Amino acid sequence: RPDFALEPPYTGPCKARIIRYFYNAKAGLAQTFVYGGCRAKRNNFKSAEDAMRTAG
Amino acid sequence: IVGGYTCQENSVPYQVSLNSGYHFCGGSLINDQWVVSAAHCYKSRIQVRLGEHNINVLEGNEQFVNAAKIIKHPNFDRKTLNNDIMLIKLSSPVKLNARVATVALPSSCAPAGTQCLISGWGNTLSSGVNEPDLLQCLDAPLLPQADCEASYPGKITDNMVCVGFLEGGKDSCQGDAGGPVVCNGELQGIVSWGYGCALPDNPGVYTKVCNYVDWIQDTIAAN
Ligand SMILES: [Ca+2]
Repeated sequence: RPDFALEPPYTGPCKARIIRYFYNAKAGLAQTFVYGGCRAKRNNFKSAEDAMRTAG
Repeated sequence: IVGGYTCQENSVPYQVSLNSGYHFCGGSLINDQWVVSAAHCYKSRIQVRLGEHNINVLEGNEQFVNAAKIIKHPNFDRKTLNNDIMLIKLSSPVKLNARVATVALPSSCAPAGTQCLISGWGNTLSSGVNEPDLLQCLDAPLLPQADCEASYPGKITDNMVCVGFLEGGKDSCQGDAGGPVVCNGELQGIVSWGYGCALPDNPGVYTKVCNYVDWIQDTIAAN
């Protein structure tokens, strides 16, 4: 799988509380995290099925 | 808000919660039909919740109103966060009382050292996540522009201001964006960004509202 899938979830500098999905390399499952609202990295998805398609 | 205290019930009547299924950002009521928030808090559909204290329990003093028009600043930059300001027109006028009130737009730019009040329902921890039910408050001063620039090299524009403590421990955090920074009864800042929350040498960065008074008034009159 690509390099971004193994990278830790990035909240970013912004201060909003937006629930986004990422892929955990340790657990091997798609979990949720708090995204700040700006400067997203690639391991940041809007839906659970969009995370499973690209990363799984 | 990290290192703050629980605000006295309805002591911040201008504070609103932006909700699209859950609380995601704050905002401030400036007149009976308009709310001001941060541009990064943009969503196509937003419900504005006024008269709130406990975000998770219906108290009976709340007013739920949908957003009719959402207008971001035309010069907003998603990367640099310059011009992080947004206006929200409500679908219907709100009923103004002791629980729901407006905050005044700034008469001028407040100088460094002015004590302000920051509020929100954001994360209360610097490390970890703890989302409060009750509205949190924080008394913090406007920092000198030189100290803001020293903390964030080449990232601070003239449309930004640092509010907080250089030692850390007290700051706004995730869930507080769009929220108010009120100094002497006037809205001087909007919660925008920062590197982490409550970290030493990294105070919160806020949108300097005094540079936008004319844009706000002209947009309200035209829409
Ligand atoms: Ca409530």
